[PDB]
Amino acid sequence: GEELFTGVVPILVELDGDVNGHKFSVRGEGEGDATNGKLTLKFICTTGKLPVPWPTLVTTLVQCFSRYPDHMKRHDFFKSAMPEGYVQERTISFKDDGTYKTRAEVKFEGDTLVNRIELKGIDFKEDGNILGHKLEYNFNSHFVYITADKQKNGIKANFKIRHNVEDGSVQLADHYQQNTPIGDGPVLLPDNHYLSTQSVLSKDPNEKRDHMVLLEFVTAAGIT
Ligand SMILES: [Mg+2]
Ligand SMILES: [Mg+2]
Ligand SMILES: [Mg+2]
Ligand SMILES: [Mg+2]
Ligand SMILES: [Mg+2]
Repeated sequence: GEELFTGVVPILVELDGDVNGHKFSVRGEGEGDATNGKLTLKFICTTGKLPVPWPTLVTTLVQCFSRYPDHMKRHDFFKSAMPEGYVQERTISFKDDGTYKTRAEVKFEGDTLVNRIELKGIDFKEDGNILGHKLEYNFNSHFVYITADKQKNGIKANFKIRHNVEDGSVQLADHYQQNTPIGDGPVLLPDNHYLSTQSVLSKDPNEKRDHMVLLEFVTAAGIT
C-alpha cells in the first residue's frame, strides 16, 4: 500500500453518531501526506449543532497517514492493508463519565482514502464535561501504544487521551482499539511500537456552521 501513500492523498470522513439518544452526522474533507505524517481536514456537523465537544471526536474522525521511518517501514500495519482497507474499533471510556463505542471502515475508494464511522455513546451524565460542554477547544500530544494480535491477524492499540477542561482539570478518555484487515491477505504484524501524535484545532472564519479545522502530525517510533 506504500506506493499509495507517496505524495498527497485526498480524504473523506463520514461519521454517524448517537450519544445518549442525540443523533448526528459529521462529514470531513481534506488531504493527507504520509511522507511527512501530516493531515489537514475540515469537518462539518451536517445536521446542526454538535451535541458534544468537537475534541472528543478527534481520535474517531486515519492512522494510515502516520509517517513511518524507513527503518520501521515493515511494521506499518496500517498501510500494508490498503487499498482494501481495515476495520477500526474502539472503546473510549471517559473517566467518571460515559463511553463511546466506535466502528469505522478505512480504505480507498478510487483515489480518496475514506473513513466511514458509526459511533454510539452511552451512560453520559447530563451536564458532565462532555454533555455539559466544559472542554477546551484544543488538544494535547499523545502516545499510541501498538502491539500485534496474532489471532485476529491484526493489531491492538491502547492510549489515554487528555482533554483540557474549562476549570483546568483533565478529562481522561481511555482508548482501547482493535484493527483487523478487510481484504484477503497475511498483512504486516508488528512488534511493539508507538505513534507520536500532535494535533491543532482551529476555526474557519467564513464558515457559518459548526465545524472543526484539524491539523495533525503523526510519526511512528519505538523501534531502532
Ligand atoms: Mg455526513
Ligand atoms: Mg528514518
Ligand atoms: Mg458501534
Ligand atoms: Mg452505569
Ligand atoms: Mg501520552
